[PDB]
Amino acid sequence: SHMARFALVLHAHLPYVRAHGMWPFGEETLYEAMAETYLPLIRVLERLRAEGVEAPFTLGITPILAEQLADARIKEGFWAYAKDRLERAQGDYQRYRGTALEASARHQVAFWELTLDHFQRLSGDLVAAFRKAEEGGQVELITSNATHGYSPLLGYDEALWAQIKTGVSTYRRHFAKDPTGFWLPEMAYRPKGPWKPPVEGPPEGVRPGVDELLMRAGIRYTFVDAHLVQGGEPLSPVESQEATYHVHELESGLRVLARNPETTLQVWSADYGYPGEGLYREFHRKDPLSGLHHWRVTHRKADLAEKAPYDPEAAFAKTEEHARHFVGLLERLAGRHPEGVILSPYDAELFGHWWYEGVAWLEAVLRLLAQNPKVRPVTAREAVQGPAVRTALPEGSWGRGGDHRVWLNEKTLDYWEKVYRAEGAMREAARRGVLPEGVLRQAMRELLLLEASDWPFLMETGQAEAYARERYEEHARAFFHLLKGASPEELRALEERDNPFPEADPRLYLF
Repeated sequence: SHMARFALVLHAHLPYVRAHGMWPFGEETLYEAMAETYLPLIRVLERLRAEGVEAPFTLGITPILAEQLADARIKEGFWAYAKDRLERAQGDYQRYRGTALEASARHQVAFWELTLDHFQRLSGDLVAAFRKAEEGGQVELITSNATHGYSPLLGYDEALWAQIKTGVSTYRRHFAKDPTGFWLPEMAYRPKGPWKPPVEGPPEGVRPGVDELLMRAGIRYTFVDAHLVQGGEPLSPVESQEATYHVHELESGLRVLARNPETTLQVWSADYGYPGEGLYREFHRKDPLSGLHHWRVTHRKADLAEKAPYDPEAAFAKTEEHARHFVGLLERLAGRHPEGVILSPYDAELFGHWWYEGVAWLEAVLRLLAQNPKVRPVTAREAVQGPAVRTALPEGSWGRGGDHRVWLNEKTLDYWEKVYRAEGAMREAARRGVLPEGVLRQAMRELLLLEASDWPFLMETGQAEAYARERYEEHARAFFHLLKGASPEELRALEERDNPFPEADPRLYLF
């Protein structure tokens, strides 16, 4: 009766890593997420469906992630990665039987057996499994920009349109339905108005709001950070004002929900977030021989050398207590905001991958909320129904500082220069229509790959900036090479290396 609406949104995303190397950052990053986040989530969805548990939520799979999950090289690579991990786990069980690490090693063997069997039973097709969960009603699926481009800073409306529409087209191709919800990468939003580029030389002029292009693409709602609706300081101690519990409608007709502060902190806080509980598996200590994780957090301030052996049984059991604790918080929020909306949006790979026990926590939370008299779990589609506050949103993001500083700074000016030059050249090339169709399609792929926010995100990170620079520099170089003139076999080598979006439509740049 007059229940609060809880909208859990998981944003699943990885940049394009297929064919670009294996490790530390490369294909293995995708195989890790497939094993530890996506497959376990699919098993939650299968169980809830089997048991008739009604606790829906919203899942984004970015187009570039979905393109990789659906790819033959990735399916084969995952199968090989999981086989090798089973062998590593068997070897660690051989070494650690009769030691304090035996339980961890035994658990790892069981995990990889289950992973291989499940993957095999899915025909290796995770995208199909997610389509099937949506069909059963356990989840709403949402899309995003083709390659998670940073919407407010893309230099042309045509390039932003191509990102949005390529994402919508990818979702339609994979799921045979039109998406109504959309994840703005980094919750990054810009309203209608005069715009001057931060680097030369897209032109300055009045641009439509990001929401107007979303509406034109058939999208009806998205998700923004608290400070975009309540003002004040960005969440990234920011309280949760009234406005954050309301659905907002913009002049364009688009609806938005705002990130709830309390539920974000309760999970993400480096100091009191659930993942820092001492029983949970420690991510950052790796076995010297196998690279597997056999240790527990122990204490948040513990040195790696001070980490105690992992006990899987105690760790998974702990998730039940944390599920009750979280639901207690939702109830307190529901009492403060009768019949309000609580949006709890997270990067998906936090669960199961970074916080190993986090998918079990999600399942426990959902099962509790299915029976809760005060808080109803809903899809985003349902959450945005009913009365909405008429609202205009300021420019911002959910990043540090609540603005664009993470992606636009002294170390990314070179990046943005290349993006802007490529966006201008792509438009012109599409308009001329003199390059072969295949060259135009692959140039479009290279531009989209260049536009991934994942690269500039890392230009102020010491251990990642060289890698990210080589990735963006290579997609830029490939893009310009294709326009200037590449041989057919140079084209084919790029098509094979960089293969998302088989139906890429360069006519989107004529928007």
